[PDB]
Amino acid sequence: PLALLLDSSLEGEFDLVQRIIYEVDDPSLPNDEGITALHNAVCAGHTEIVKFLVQFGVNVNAADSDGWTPLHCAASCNNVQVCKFLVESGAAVFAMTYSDMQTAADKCEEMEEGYTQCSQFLYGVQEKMGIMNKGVIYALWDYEPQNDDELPMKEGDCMTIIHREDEDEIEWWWARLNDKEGYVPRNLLGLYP
Amino acid sequence: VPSQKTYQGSYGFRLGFLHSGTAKSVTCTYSPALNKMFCQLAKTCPVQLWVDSTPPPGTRVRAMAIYKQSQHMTEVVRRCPHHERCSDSDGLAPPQHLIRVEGNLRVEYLDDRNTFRHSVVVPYEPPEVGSDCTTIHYNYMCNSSCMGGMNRRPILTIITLEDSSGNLLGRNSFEVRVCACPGRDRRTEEE
Ligand SMILES: [Zn+2]
Repeated sequence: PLALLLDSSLEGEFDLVQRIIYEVDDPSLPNDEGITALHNAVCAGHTEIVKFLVQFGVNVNAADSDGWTPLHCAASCNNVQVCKFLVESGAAVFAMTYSDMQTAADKCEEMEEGYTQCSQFLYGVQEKMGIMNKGVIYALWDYEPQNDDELPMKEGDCMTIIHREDEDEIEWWWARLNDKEGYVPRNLLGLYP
Repeated sequence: VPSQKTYQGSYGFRLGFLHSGTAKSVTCTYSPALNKMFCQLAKTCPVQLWVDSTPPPGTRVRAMAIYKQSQHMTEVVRRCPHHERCSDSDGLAPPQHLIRVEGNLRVEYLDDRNTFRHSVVVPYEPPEVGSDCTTIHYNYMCNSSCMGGMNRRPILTIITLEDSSGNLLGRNSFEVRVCACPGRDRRTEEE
């Protein structure tokens, strides 16, 4: 039962979470508001559960009603350690909320709260991604080109950004995938490192 | 697909644009060479209506966006998923509509029951006390790059003059590019 996973995660019943996750080893937790088990864990701050679920293969980029993903939830909590873990495991750094349209980095510190400095980490990635890791990057989603100069992506592809920048598109990275090259939306990428 | 064929009609309808330049400070800038407007998402875009004889009372002015490339011309131009759902309503504009008219309490929006194409209309007002044209302030609510929306595909804006009954009196159009650096892009594209 999904409700079991949601609340044990929220409540921090790690033994329980571990028991029922197999009794729907297809969690697919969404809840009527869009909050999943991974949202609850990140929110209540249960690193071990956060670790377990992600490790289990829970989608790191689940978005709720207002577009909040677990990274948005980690950053609002100024949790750099959880942020470093999620990114490490596939967080969509550029996923934005739908209303104020902001990224996780922008969510850091409710207001003065529990010392930000988390922002720097996230802001670092948004700025070093595609260039660090020797320009390597990974596709968190598939991508069907609209325009001819766009690289076709697929769930999880490794590629090297042949630089990016302002000149032509801020939202679009110029990458080399396999042996081909083209435009890729930075919104579906992650370091995946 | 909606027609983009110029029509001056019995009143001599044509469009005018401000002669701003390509300074990095410009918010909106039109290129005569390219018959293309370069503007910033949601800023004022003055579009002027030039006419030879004054249109009869009840005349209306309408605007609509269409994709420029033939391979995309049948896809209705609308805002991307995020923009469609962000909180930027002015309380008059439908959330999916790309083009808005600012500063006019008499603006009207349309979702075509049959074509599903969006458009905005406002009453025609003749030139001011000491003026030679009538200006309409537009706003474009998505960037040309908007993934999921225009997704880096060029579009055109079509302006049409129509009687109170909806009949065509005139039509004109121009290409549009919504970008962060209007002046820079115009210079580079003209280069
Ligand atoms: Zn948009």
